[PDB]
Amino acid sequence: VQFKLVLVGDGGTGKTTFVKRHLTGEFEKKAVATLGVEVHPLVFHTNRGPIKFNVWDTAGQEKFGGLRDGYYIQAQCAIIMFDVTSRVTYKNVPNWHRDLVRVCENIPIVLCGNKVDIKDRKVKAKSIVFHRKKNLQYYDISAKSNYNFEKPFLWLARKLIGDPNLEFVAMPALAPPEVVMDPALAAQYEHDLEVAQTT
Ligand SMILES: Nc1nc2c(ncn2[C@@H]2O[C@H](COP(=O)(O)OP(=O)(O)O)[C@@H](O)[C@H]2O)c(=O)[nH]1
Ligand SMILES: [Mg+2]
Repeated sequence: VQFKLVLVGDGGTGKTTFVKRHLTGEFEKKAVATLGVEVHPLVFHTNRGPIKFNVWDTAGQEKFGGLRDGYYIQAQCAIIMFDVTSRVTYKNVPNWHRDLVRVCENIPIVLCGNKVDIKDRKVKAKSIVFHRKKNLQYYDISAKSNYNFEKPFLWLARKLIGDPNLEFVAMPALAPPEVVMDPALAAQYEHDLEVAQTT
């Protein structure tokens, strides 16, 4: 079965673009009009069987402050997103994490810095520290290129199932890349996180 996943972060960070990479989850999405949400059934296939993350994507109301309690309620996991080309989105991560945990106190949470395909990166590995204090997991991602798409969900699945050896045995069908994520740049970004991490 299944887990409610809430996807939060400033307007314009690429939450909608992200959740939409998973093609069947977009085709089978369900409206929850009473809370201004579209729930996308993101199925992933593990060595322990199938897991379904029901990802709750807003209809843009985060542009105007915290979300309603009904949005967060009964969430079993979360992704907090920021835009690595917009420093204020990173600065707002504490506010999202507070908005989130007030309603969902013991859930696994991953932090994702999106748009790493844009050449002029502002929030670099050296400054990404918020996950460390809260012992949350961080990934760089690029929704438009599918780069690291599966990472946040694999880390959440390991935490929810309590199996640090879980693996995905097949990739979901994803929208074809709309930008190129340069493999050398990606490698260097992962390296920089590793090097920031040993500090
Ligand atoms: N370059 C780049 N642009 C992105 C990416 N994800 C989203 N965008 C752009 O960011 C803008 C806001 O994306 P949206 O998904 O609507 O963000 P939301 O408001 O957080 O749901 C749109 O112009 C997107 O096309 C990405 O990975 N790379
Ligand atoms: Mg959106």
